[PDB]
Amino acid sequence: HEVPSGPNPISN
Repeated sequence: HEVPSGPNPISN
């Protein structure tokens, strides 16, 4: 996971 702020990268 890079930085799409979706598939629990950091935004989770």
